[PDB]
Amino acid sequence: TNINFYKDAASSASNRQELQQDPGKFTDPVKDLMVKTLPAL
Amino acid sequence: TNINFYKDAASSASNRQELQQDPGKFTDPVKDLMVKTLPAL
Amino acid sequence: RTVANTQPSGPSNSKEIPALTAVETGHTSQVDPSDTLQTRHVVNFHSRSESTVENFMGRAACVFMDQYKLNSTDNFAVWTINVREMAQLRRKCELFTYMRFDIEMTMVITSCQDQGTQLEQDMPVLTHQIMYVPPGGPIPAKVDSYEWQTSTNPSVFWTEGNAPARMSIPFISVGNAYSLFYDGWSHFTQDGTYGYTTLNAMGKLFVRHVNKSSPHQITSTIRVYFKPKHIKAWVPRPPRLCPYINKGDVNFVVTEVTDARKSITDTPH
Amino acid sequence: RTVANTQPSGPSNSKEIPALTAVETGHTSQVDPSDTLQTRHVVNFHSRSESTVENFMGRAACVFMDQYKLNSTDNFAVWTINVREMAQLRRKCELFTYMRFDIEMTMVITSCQDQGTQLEQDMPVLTHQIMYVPPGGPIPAKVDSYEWQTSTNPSVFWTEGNAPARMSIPFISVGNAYSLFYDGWSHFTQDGTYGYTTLNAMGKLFVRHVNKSSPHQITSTIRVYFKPKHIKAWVPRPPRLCPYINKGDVNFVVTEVTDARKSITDTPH
Amino acid sequence: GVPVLNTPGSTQFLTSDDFQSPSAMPQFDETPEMHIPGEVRNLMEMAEVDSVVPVNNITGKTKSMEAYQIAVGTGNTDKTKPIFSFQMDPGYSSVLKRTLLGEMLNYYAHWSGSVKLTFLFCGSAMATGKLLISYSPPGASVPSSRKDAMLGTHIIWDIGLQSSCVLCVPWISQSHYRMVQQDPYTSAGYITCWYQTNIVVPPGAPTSCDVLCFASACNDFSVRLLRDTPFMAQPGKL
Amino acid sequence: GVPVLNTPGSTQFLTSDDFQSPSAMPQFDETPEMHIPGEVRNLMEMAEVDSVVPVNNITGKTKSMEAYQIAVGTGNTDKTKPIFSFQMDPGYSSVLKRTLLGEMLNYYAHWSGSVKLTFLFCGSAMATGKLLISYSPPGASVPSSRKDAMLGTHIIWDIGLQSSCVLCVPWISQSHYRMVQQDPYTSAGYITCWYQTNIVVPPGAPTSCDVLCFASACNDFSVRLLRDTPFMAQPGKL
Amino acid sequence: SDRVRSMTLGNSTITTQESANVVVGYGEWPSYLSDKEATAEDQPTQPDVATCRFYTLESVQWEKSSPGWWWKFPEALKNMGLFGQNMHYHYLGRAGYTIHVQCNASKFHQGCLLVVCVPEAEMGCADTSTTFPATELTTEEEPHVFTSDSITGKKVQAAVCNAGMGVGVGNLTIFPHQWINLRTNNSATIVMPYINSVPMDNMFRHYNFTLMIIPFAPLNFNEGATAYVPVTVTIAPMYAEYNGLRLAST
Amino acid sequence: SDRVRSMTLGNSTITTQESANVVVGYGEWPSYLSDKEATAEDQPTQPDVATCRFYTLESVQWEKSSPGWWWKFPEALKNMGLFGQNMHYHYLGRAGYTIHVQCNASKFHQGCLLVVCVPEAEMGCADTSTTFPATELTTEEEPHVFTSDSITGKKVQAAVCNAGMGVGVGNLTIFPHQWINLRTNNSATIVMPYINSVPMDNMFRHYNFTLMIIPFAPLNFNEGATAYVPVTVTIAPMYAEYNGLRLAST
Ligand SMILES: CCCCCCCCCCCCCCCC(=O)O
Ligand SMILES: CCCCCCCCCCCCCCCC(=O)O
Repeated sequence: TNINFYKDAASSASNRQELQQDPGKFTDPVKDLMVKTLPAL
Repeated sequence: TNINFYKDAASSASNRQELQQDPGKFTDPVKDLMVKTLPAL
Repeated sequence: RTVANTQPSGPSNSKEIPALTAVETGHTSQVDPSDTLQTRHVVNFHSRSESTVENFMGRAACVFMDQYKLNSTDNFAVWTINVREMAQLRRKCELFTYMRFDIEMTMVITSCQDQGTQLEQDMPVLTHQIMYVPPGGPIPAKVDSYEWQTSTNPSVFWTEGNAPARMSIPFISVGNAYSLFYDGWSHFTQDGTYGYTTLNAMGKLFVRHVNKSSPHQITSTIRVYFKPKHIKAWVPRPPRLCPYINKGDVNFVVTEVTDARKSITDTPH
Repeated sequence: RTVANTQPSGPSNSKEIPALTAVETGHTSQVDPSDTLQTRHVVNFHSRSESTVENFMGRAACVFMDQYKLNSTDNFAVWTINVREMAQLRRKCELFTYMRFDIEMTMVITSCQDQGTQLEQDMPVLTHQIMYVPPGGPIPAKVDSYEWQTSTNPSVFWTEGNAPARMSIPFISVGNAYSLFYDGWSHFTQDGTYGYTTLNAMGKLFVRHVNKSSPHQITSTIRVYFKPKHIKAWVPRPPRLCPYINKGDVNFVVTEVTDARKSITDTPH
Repeated sequence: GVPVLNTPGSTQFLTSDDFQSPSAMPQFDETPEMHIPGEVRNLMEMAEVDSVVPVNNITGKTKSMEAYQIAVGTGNTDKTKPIFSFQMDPGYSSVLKRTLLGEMLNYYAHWSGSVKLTFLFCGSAMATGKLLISYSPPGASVPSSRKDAMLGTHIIWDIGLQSSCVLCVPWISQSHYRMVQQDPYTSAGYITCWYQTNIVVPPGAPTSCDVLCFASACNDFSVRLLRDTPFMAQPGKL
Repeated sequence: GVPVLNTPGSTQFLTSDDFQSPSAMPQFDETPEMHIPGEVRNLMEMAEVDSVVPVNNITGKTKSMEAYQIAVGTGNTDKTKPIFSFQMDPGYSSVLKRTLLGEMLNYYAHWSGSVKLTFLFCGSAMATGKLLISYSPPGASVPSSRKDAMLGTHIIWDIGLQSSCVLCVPWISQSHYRMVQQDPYTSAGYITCWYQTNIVVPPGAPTSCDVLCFASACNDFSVRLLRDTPFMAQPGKL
Repeated sequence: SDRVRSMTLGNSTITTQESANVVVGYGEWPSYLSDKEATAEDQPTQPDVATCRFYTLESVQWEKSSPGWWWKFPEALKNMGLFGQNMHYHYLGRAGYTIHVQCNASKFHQGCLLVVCVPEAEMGCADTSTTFPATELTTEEEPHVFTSDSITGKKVQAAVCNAGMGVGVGNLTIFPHQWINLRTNNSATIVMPYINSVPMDNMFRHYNFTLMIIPFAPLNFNEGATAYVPVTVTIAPMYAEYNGLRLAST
Repeated sequence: SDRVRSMTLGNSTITTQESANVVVGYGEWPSYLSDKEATAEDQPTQPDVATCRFYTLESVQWEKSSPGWWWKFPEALKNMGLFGQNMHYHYLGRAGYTIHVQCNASKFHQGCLLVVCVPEAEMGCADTSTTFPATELTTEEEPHVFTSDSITGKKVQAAVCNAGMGVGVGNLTIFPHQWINLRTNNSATIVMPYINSVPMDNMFRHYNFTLMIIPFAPLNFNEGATAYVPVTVTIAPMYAEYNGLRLAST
């Protein structure tokens, strides 16, 4: 299952069950918050 | 994991997770304690 | 972990103008189909799985194919270890400037039994030593040199006919990430090696036959497959449209932005 | 388990003189970069892992390569079991005078199928008996002698084409450590065998083909790889700069202290 | 020892396998991780971010910068003709195949989600006009009249201070996941831009203004089946 | 029995594997362990301990004892010239490659930490002088003037009763781990010793005094990627 | 309003009346290197205003036929004040650059600039076999212009369509990007933090990023409009920290 | 002060006015073999002062051209009091030696001696093929001098650069080492405990360690200074325990 049989951390199965996502790094990189429901100016 | 499947102690995985270190055997072998913040004389 | 569900929408005549944005801001609009148009409440059970960089790099791809023979420098295969040798995984890794990935190499080795005048002598199962020399380490010059004594260099010593050899490699870059793209010269005088070749110097991989010799020439092909795992992509990049020309530099031949269509209004079918 | 973090420092004009030490004391200065110079608070997540003697010896390296044939004393390979035969692991083991390590031998055996006039006969999978005769035990003289009956001698009986044979060996030295360096004569008259050969007499390793004979000569190469584990290094030594000449003595040809540079002020690049 | 029966999948190198393997260098102290800005934990993040698309990919213009430029003019001629037209599916459509969502689509075989095309009017500040950007769902012919495009999903872009209207294709599909490869079953709709009103310009402003289309992925967007990209072709060893 | 699927790493001899193996002699009574003084549980301990370095490795002097001897003199000639100069990186620098830290560095591919060079004045007890031992971080030319060395990291060694000043290179690197092998990217700085003041000697003391440099590892020092040492070359069977 | 902006990094200040929101590089604001993420043990030189100020580079005329320009930072900041001096006198340097590209155009000017900070924009040689010299890509004095078509020789592939890195220029918006559309914007500010694998790198051998200003819509103005439309890059390093004082490198 | 020292092991005492801190061998003080770590069942003979005293060996003149000397202990202590007598009359012996090398030089003398106790310094033969006799390495009466260059014959490789063990002499500081720098030190004391794999070993066949005194900086004195600068080794075994009373071996 998820048991790691090798002591080294790199010698483990890929973390394919991690679906963390932060698109705001690329889609919303502006300093001032931009709301879609207001003019962008 | 860390389970030993062989009865003999030598027939076990290497203790690669032990990072014990005592450099004072070689770097500080003097009988009288030497502090870096005082003259060595 | 599923993607955001399409919220129900309706007719709207307001000053919100969700569709009206500004690309001048550099911010991609966070609008949804419910914003611009009128959409039904759709619960999106679709998930951004297999699109994760962890899952995307999970697919193991070849990075090094070479032919080393049994019975000079052609009896063992030398690999300056870089993902850029094979274009298939290189473009995947070149989607991000920095990737902190524990790389899982899975060597696939198949003997060829080169066509010769005499091939009636059957050699026993060929063992293969895939030694890894760290950068600056002793590089072997012969198939029987002292470097093959793996006092410190890791080596699978894989035997043919068994499961393909696989030795997971940790993150070994001197920096905090693997710079797939590095617009920097090797020397501070800004003269030398420009590109990823500078920072991505992760040693060499020497592949040989543990068997001393064979009655007839056998040229086993070492097909190294690199599976990145525990990846930390840090600066995304577009795929390289141009075909890869050099494995030590980003040098490229100019290529069209896209497949040209007959007209700006040309819609097939 | 990480190394000590670089403590923050600042300008100082005091009588502490951390830089001013005395090598006459024989004590290496415990100074830090914060002491001599002014350094920022750097949390050193770097760890002295893979530098541990346990991890350093963890890399398995060859110690014995020999060619024993199928179809006299050339049909089986005899190894006076010592780490010093191969220079790669010998210098690692010679970094310490005494190492109490449980040694993990991993025999890698590859058949060669010696080039002859006739090699059209295919022999079945070759089984290999790697017998260990303890010091003073019965040493075989033929490939079919009674010594090969392993009543007490451990033997893997490895078959070709499978996973490489591996039999972990405990600490078998008569003393409390393996004296890699032993400036002592075998006899109390101070005449005899000088060096590690005296104390490091850990028996012999006889490698043979379990198969009685083959239609054509097959010379399998036994590549013994020694992986020390549970190591207890006890007296550190410098690496031997001079190349190894004898496998039974430290005898050496004189070698330069380092690679000579053009001048005391010669700094390349 | 323990009785173990090898499954028929033993001793195989499956490319997409979550199998633990022995470490090449055990207890290797990896360089400490630092917070490098922009951590990509999913490539649908780089799909979501805008990307200028080569709408005007007519022969020769792909080499130059005019591939992305969508030409508009203050001329009565061809006003009843689309400003542009192309296929919605980013997988195989010439316009959208090499863009950020498309490039992260041809690395996959199935795609689902709402493509949003942000249209930036790169013309004179006093150049005001109304466009009709319309996604027509498949099953019918490509819109040849502005009324036909209006019958499908559409947004009127009143060019002004914002200067960027986002046409969000509302995932009008008969299946949960359209196929990236060109197949008529999961064939997407047609994105066509027309003139709802001419691009009225003052006498001192150029008539031949330019428009840039930014095809971007919404939060709905996902890809399901990975595949080697057809774009990256390697003729031989580099 | 138990269904077992062999991973693609099965039946391989990885050198750096933590795999348990059957005992050659089961229940073997190992000789009882005794507290032998100096237990090395890490070779960075032998790196940390001082080691005379061959600073004066000019041709021929490596054979003799003058390789370690750093010559200093009470002469106005060549006072504006470095006492010595060499590369900081112990991996490939000729001076530091065969020393304790360097020898325990070429057994590895990556190295990180503060090298500390303890300089012992092996001259007359009344021979007093001021030296300027300077580590210059890379990115610039090797210091050719004492001012250039002063612009980098430096310590003034006032030779006296202590007679040993430790120049601790404060790990001025752009990466968490410099590479032991010679590569310009992780190329280290330059350690140069100059005369801050002449080595003033009484008339009864020799002018040509000697200095010994002890390159030692600090507590920060670590090595990350093991590799076979290039120094130990075996031409054939011993 | 969002159109007005004012950045007072250091002595120099930039005030704009039509400037969209500033593109923080990848959503993370630049900051000094933390002790957790620091690998150099030298005391960091941190001039808060001596080096962290707006440096106005050479203004390049945005011609109708101009395909694009690129600046290679921080090497483009050589001979530019105490930031360049600290570059010369330090082995390792880290800085978060809030580039501000000023393109003052009237309301009758048609054009659009993708001002994009591409981290580690490895440039391709015009001839793939060879490698271009440092002068071809370095931007010490003047921006290096992207060519409209393919060029040959020991130079940098300046094909604007491939952005010089074999990468689709329209996809360059994947990197921190801001658009100067003369319809709306006359200036773009990208606050790009220090972006590199190593926490601190030399500022000469390695260019932390490249500011590529790509006119996607070429400048289009009718007769009588100002023909000299300048594209002025005003880049201000922020939280600039240097380790490894050494001899000046030239 | 740390420079003054006084060691009163046994009847003989050593008092020094310029002597740095004594180098306890590998940080562990010598002691009698504990019952836990003992493998010999004979009653241990433990002369507290009869054998555990300072024995002053032959003083060797430190010439300008002297490359080095070595003493092989405990065999160098043969014919030296009751320690040597107990060596002769016992099969197994253990001792922790606090060697004290005395090099009295004026303030006008330039030189430095690496006085290093190398445990199990296996010496290399001058001709690699053969093995040297016992006389070549044994130090019963006079120190065996390291040659400045390579020598040949059935002797010990005395190349000072290789320390006779194929090992970098500058790296010999890895073993318990003290420096006699005539600038500061005139005497070095190394309290080396019993260092061997076996808890007790014969004192003739096996040399527990070798005291190598290597002049790294050769003795340099102007005319009029004392030319006969002696290097006098005064080694005191501590906690000396012997098992296996037997016929005297000669
Ligand atoms: C056979 C056991 C050891 C295996 C070592 C081989 C792999 C070495 C490490 C590769 C690092 C990642 C690839 C190069 C860097 C990059 O460009 O991302
Ligand atoms: C085949 C099963 C039995 C295997 C026995 C072979 C290994 C014998 C023990 C080796 C001890 C360590 C090596 C010699 C001593 C040394 O010099 O360190």
